[PDB]
Amino acid sequence: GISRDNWHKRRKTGGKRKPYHKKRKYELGRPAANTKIGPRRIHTVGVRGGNKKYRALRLDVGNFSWGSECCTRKTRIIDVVYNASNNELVRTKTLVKNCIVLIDSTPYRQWYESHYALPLGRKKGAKLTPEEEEILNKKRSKKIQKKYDERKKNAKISSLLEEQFQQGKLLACIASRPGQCGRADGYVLEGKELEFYLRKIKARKG
Amino acid sequence: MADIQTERAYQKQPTIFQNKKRVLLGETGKEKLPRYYKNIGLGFKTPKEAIEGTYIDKKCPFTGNVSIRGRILSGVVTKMKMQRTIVIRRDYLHYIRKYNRFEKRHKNMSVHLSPCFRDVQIGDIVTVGECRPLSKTVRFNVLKVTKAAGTKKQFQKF
Amino acid sequence: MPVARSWVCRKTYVTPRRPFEKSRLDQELKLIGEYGLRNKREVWRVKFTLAKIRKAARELLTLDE
Amino acid sequence: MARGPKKHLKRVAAPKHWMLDKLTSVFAPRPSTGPHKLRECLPLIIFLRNKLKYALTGDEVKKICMQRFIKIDGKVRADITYPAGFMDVISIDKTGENFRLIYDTKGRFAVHRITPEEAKYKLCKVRKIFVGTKGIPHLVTHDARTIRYPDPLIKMNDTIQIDLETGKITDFIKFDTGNLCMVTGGANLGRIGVITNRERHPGSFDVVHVKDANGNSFATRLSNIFVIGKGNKPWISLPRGKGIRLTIAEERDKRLAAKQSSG
RNA sequence: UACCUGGUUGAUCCUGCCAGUAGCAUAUGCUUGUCUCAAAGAUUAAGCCAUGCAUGUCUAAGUACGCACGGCCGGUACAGUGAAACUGCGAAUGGCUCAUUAAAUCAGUUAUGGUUCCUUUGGUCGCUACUUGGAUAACUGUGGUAAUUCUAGAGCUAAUACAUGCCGACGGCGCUGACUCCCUUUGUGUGGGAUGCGUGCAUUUAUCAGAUCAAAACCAACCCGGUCGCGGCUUUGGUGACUCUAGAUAACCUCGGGCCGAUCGCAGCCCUCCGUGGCGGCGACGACCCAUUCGAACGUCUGCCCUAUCAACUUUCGAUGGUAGUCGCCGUGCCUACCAUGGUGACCACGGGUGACGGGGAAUCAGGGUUCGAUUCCGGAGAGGGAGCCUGAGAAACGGCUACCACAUCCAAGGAAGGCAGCAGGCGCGCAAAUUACCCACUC
RNA sequence: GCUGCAGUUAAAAAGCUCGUAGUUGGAUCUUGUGGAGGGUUCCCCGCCCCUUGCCUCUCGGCGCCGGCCCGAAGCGUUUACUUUGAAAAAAUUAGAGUGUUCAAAGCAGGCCCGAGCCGCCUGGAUACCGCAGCUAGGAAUAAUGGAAUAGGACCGCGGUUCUAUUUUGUUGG
RNA sequence: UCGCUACUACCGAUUGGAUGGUUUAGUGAGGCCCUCGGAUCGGCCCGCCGGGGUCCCUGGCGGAGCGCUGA
Repeated sequence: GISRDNWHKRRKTGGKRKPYHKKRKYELGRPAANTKIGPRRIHTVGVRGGNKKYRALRLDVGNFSWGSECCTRKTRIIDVVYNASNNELVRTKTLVKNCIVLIDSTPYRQWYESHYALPLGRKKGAKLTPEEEEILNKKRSKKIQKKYDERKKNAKISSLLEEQFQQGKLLACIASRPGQCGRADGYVLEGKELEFYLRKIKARKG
Repeated sequence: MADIQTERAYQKQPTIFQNKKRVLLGETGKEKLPRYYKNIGLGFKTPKEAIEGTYIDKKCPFTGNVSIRGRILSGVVTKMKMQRTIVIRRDYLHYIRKYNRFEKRHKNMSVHLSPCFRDVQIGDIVTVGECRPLSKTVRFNVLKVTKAAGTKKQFQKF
Repeated sequence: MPVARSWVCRKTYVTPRRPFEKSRLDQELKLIGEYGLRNKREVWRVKFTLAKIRKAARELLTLDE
Repeated sequence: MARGPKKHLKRVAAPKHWMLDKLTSVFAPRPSTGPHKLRECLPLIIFLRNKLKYALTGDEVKKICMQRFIKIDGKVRADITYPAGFMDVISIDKTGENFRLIYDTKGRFAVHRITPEEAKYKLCKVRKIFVGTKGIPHLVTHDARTIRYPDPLIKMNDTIQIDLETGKITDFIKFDTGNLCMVTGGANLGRIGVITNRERHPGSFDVVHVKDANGNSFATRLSNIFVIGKGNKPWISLPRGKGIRLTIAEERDKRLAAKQSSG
């Protein structure tokens, strides 16, 4: 049907070539996955040699890494915001490798606040004191405050992330192939990559 | 030089990572990027401009994702209107055995030329080795450039 | 079809180029009459084995001693 | 068309060193898939029918094997086209005799009878060295045998000795200058000599120079050299003629002088 | 054996061609006693095909309630020979033809550090359980159509088919740290430690480490020989070259949609032991992962018959190249979006022709050459013409399927069935090509 | 008609001249005495001037009572040519052995008592296999190259900027 | 030059004829992929009877919701 051959097309000189044989089965191609945001729908295909391949049609959740902090957790996927290859892919919300996405900040915030014994995403005292202060302060015999200098002297996060945590969303990049692995999975944007894509997002519409 | 992110997607070397911890540098600073580079083997030497440079090129032999294997060849630089690729000419004699005499022939190759070579000119001599297919018509990559066994660029004092 | 047969064979004589040369005709008949042979082909066999022997010795005489 | 693998062999396409006749047939035995390459083996049917002559037809070979009489490397094999090859031992316990496959100096397998205490081991050339999970070291031989925990001095191109009842390593010979070897491919196939120089090239093939007992010199690609003894002495018994490769004029003169072949 | 002769004139010497002479391979005429070999519907029409055959298969060892045949009598699972049917494997090799095809196929030479791989051979195989579930075929019984290797409704019963799922051998080691003890209230050096969480190999992503080199001088704190300033050092493997192999950390995990045995056949055993706890000898079959073997696929360098009454050609209708992605077993304009303006040619491109399948080879031949190669070995392509696809390790298969186009068989006019460029045999064509024979004894 | 034809009059030199690609292109840059094999001076060692042309290390064996020597390596300005290695299906062709009754073919076959030998000896060679790619010697012939807007070299000095992070007892400065 | 008898090729009215390849615009079988659809077939939840037992197992008849949940 669809095929990926080299012989249907012309040579260096601009000259044509005539067909050598009928279409062979090892020259095959197949339609694209076009993965959307939505509750899990995966289908499987048999491939050359009798092996299996996984094709994701809908995904709602992924695995993401905050490489700066050595933390990775299972996280909800919210929206797609930039695509370097084609604007119709963000207009129709399709998920592919090196796409830029928004993810839920919550499991990183909960890891940080319990690891460093400090607040992160907080606005004012009404969202600090009335509950869950007992995550931050407890009885800690000979481990109370000064021994947390192992934590507190390296706790400060970049200003570009502290502005994202207060809105409840982080920017991330997809590293897996979702139409081939069945998974959407990647890493949190940081540093000069974060500066580059914030400029590109703002310069397109804002 | 001062900017390299001229594309719609961010440009970087794979296998290099930048720490977002212990970031203090005071009134001055140093390079946030270390450089990846490798030895090619076969008695070739890596150019200084690959180690001291800041360019991104995935098809580069010294700083990218290619393996040099099989045949090693040479030819004369003859055209360079494409970007990061050039055309070279190879000339030879063919024997026709009914007569006892030779015939002159040529072929052209398109080859990939990275930054780190930046003073090449038409009529220079270039050495190349095989790769995996790099594009539709490209199979070879530049390992060394020279102008030995010939006249100077400008006057004899060059 | 493939088959277990073989097809190797060859001719054991050659015909003369001048058919009616008077000097050749009576020389061949004198060999037939003295040795009691059946036909001319029976003489042309013996000229062919001698020619192949002399063709090999003339090649070996070109090589160094 | 060719839609999958082939399973026949024409008799004019078969390896020259089997010495098959021209006129009995169209086909030859296709060697069974196994430890040795199709060009480099001897099918068991050609050894029993054509070399030893214990059977007049392929059916008389089939009913020798199905009685469980034939052992190769100490294991009973019922397959009549099994690919036996260089350094293997064949044992026939019912007639009371043992053989080893070694090249004749004209580049073909000799019949070579051996004593039952020499039928207990074989020599193997090393093909590969690698490390598996949990850091366990592995070895691979020229006949597909895989060994765990080899001695850390055993490197590439070396020769190891194994006992056939257990399959474990007993002793080894290093590849270095002055050791005795046999040639296992090319035009020099079936010659024996001492290694005298190795010349190396980065990319393409290394070349080894070898010296004869009579002082002749010859060379080949490194893939054709098999080491068989530390210094001057072999670890295996050797066939008639000992790898010396005399020329056609010397062979004529001994055949006239010795009056052998019932003269 | 490196060769010539007749023919222009009234006669002579030349140029030059016609004719003769020898071989080879297709047809054809006249003629024929013995004996050993053995080519044979390629040339025209890859035109059309009546009839028969050309692919099947069971061991001690997957499923035996066929009264089908049978024994000394009995089912102690159950004897023993065993039709049928279910399940497994093969049918992708072999054989036939030469239509298409001029950098294509093919040959020599090299590469996968850019992939996949039934089987064989060697590694590996311990993070209700003294044995689970329901449901069909053969068979028995009742039918429909002019008709086919068409099949429907009803009653029974199996598994190495299909689907579930323990037990045994968690006792891991890292991270938390109520409390507690000692020198120094903290910090900082300790040893214990209640209690939680994760903890095999595969899979997706992110991070860490990988040790070796030349020479001194001060300071905080100390390894250690010793005590209130000097001597001395250590840790997977490999390539010309890896973003290799092995190792450590945080998570993921495929589920109905990765592994870690609810299987079969021979001889019996040793005992806190009288038929019990097991441990064990020989196997058979099966499955995830490495390495092999048989290959397949894609790529490198050089090599081609005639033609200018073919001189310029290609180019978002992808042409040459760049960046990101999709698809695919994998490299790649293979395809999509954005951008650049390239690429080939008188050393013949681009276009047209070929009674063109390529090579090993064959005829003739002083030396140098000319002509031929459909044809038993090797590589390619195709089963009336084009296209699409199921199953499988392997096919874009035609002794598999679906449709259009060209032919064409049967009919109760509603419908159903088809592919000899396999072996024999027939029609048509033409100068032109054999028997609708016997057998698995040999080779495989 | 390359070896190997012909063009005043038999068939046939563009009316004449210029000119890009193609083919072709002048001379020149280190030799004789001594020893071996062989001759009565020339082919291999060592020399008027250089004999692998240089060179000095360091991981790595040799020779001897540390230091100095002799085999790798950097490599000899780049190629054609020539000579030698390696590596390339079989059948066919050439070619060795062998009384198919001879031959064309084939790959066989030959000794010894009787049968008491529970048999013995022996073959299935070898050459050729353009071009292109790989490899080690030779250096004539033919291509190709260096300092004229001077640079080779000395264990030679000097300013300045970058910089591995070794040796020190280590982790840090 | 004109004339008689054979044979081969050229030009051309005829909007000639047959076969084959390119290609504009319109139509389009059938397979595969995707989004839907839901004929029909089961299990688990509520009576009575029976076998075993401290009302549950579990075979069967049977009706309401035909819930929930699978093909």
